[PDB]
Amino acid sequence: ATKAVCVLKGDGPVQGIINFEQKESNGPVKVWGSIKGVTEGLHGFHVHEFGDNTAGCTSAGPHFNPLSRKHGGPKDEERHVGDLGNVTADKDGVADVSIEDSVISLSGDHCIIGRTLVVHEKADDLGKGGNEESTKTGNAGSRLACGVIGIAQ
Amino acid sequence: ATKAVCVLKGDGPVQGIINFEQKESNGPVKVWGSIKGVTEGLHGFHVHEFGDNTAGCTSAGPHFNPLSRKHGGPKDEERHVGDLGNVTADKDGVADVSIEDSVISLSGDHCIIGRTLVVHEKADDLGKGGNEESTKTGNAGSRLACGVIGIAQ
Ligand SMILES: COc1ccc(C)cc1N
Ligand SMILES: COc1ccc(C)cc1N
Ligand SMILES: [Cu+2]
Ligand SMILES: [Cu+2]
Ligand SMILES: [Zn+2]
Ligand SMILES: [Zn+2]
Repeated sequence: ATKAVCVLKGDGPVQGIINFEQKESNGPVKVWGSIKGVTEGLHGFHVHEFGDNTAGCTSAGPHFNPLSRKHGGPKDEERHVGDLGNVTADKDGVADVSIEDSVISLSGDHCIIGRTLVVHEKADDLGKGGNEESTKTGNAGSRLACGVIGIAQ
Repeated sequence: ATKAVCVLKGDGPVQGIINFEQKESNGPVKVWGSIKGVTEGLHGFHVHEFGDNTAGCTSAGPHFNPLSRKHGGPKDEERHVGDLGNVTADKDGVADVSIEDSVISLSGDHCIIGRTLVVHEKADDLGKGGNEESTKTGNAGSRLACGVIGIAQ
């Protein structure tokens, strides 16, 4: 298997460890881990284009979108490659993450290694919201924590 | 023209930003930036195998060494891919880095994107120190600061 890891850090503290595993390069990626320090409810969760955290999470740029599509949920055909939907945290501020995704990859042109994983202030409307912003960012608001996705042993 | 960046941080006061640029696939990579908060003198400077920072810089594992070579200096034929020698800090504790390397790459099987850059406590003896640890780690000692190498705009 190919494996990757991301350490998310932001003010709070928001702290997370997210694991990625892809048994075959034509197969889906299992994404799992825990994020603590966030508000109860949904928080947008995406892979962003650049693995640049020089000025913080803002340096990561837009959602990873190699196919030039509009924003969506992980279930939509019309989505960015980076669109991983929402993580949901409880009252204790903890979001337990267990995702399987068929569109991200840990090799080839959809590869997310060396790009930034970001957890957001607010819910991602999965592009089903009211406005145009829904179709770009899903109205998920500010970036609470991020880290660069690295190759793991 | 491929670009990458790394933000170095540790448990102490050691901070850096290092930029990478490769104009041509299989051309040389220009490595530049600044590191502050280190002692005056030489500090080992290497790409390590994993971009895993779960338990800090220790999680990065050994020097990146896909060709199974012994440790050396960047000017040696016998070197690890990750062997970038030393950065030298002044009395202000600041190390200005300007390197060109043709062994590292930002694409292909020598690719460093998603791996960890590490700045060390002590000098790298470039494998010529004449103990056995010269030929593995170069005796550069603890890891002062590190970060995952990310894709830049
Ligand atoms: C996303 O699913 C998973 C895959 C593998 C492991 C170890 C945990 C989870 N939740
Ligand atoms: C591209 O190379 C460089 C650019 C800017 C500075 C300050 C140093 C180097 N080496
Ligand atoms: Cu995002
Ligand atoms: Cu090292
Ligand atoms: Zn998106
Ligand atoms: Zn080495």
